[PDB]
Amino acid sequence: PWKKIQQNTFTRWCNEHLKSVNKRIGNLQTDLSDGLRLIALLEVLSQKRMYRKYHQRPTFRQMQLENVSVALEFLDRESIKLVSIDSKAIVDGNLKLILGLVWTLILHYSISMPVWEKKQTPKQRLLGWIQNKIPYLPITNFNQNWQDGKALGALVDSCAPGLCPDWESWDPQKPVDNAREAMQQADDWLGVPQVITPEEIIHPDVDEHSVMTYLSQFPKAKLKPGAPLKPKLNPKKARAYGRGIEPTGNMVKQPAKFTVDTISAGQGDVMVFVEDPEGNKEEAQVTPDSDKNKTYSVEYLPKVTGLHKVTVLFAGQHISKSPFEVSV
Repeated sequence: PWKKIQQNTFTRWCNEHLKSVNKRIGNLQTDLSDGLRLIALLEVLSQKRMYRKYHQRPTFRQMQLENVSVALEFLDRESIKLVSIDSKAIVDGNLKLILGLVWTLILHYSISMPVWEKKQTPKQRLLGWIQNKIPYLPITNFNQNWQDGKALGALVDSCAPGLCPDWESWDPQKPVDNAREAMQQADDWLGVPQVITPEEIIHPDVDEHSVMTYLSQFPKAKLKPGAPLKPKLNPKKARAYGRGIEPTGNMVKQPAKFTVDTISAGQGDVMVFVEDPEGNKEEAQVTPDSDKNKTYSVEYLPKVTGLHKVTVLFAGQHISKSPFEVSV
């Protein structure tokens, strides 16, 4: 069960790399046996070519042993220690050991070696990077924390705010739907392949290794252009209108009033300050027009003639077209 999901995930991980050289693994237990796909995988990961020649068409066990020998020799030279792995283990399809070999490659190339943006183990390093992205959830493991699918939503939206903006509101009783939504968005717009499936990652018997294999891809993730980002917080969705922010009309020593709409701007408070021609900055009176605070009435009193600059902020950030130039 934990090993079934692991086999699938490790297989998909191998395939994402092999795709670059037009190869693929159907069954991990058998398809590394002749050494050809193993060699190819190692070349992609290490970005080096095999220095020793090998059999291009191994048709019997002896030739397969000799091919794997080259691969294992290469691994020893790269200083990638292997846990109880000999040539026959691979050729004769010892699944538990073959899984160990793949994990060794995942751990080294996907988690340990890469540079991301202490005396730490790779696992601790990844856990720390993930936790830094998901500040509002206690991320202490690679199993139970991901079961309701919301953590995935948080991670993806954090990498590109607007992909899963409402993750915190997702129904926790719909784990598969949540995970699918988050993982498909990451796939489409962050380039993170679903080396594990939504159904697998939330499975109770899921293994930490399978989960780590998937999440290890996020540090390298990059946002594709044209991504349909609809961030929860969007100050630029907030808009101001009314005489008070129109370039002309406002009379000196007469109340200047306008409105601020924040219905689509998300969560935050409105703050407005006015700079007069002298440089004096005064805070304007802001008042909600109702219990739902969808709009705000703003009022200030221009006291001298000349150019006034009205800064309107939502969540501490300029709204659309702020600051507004107002001549008195």
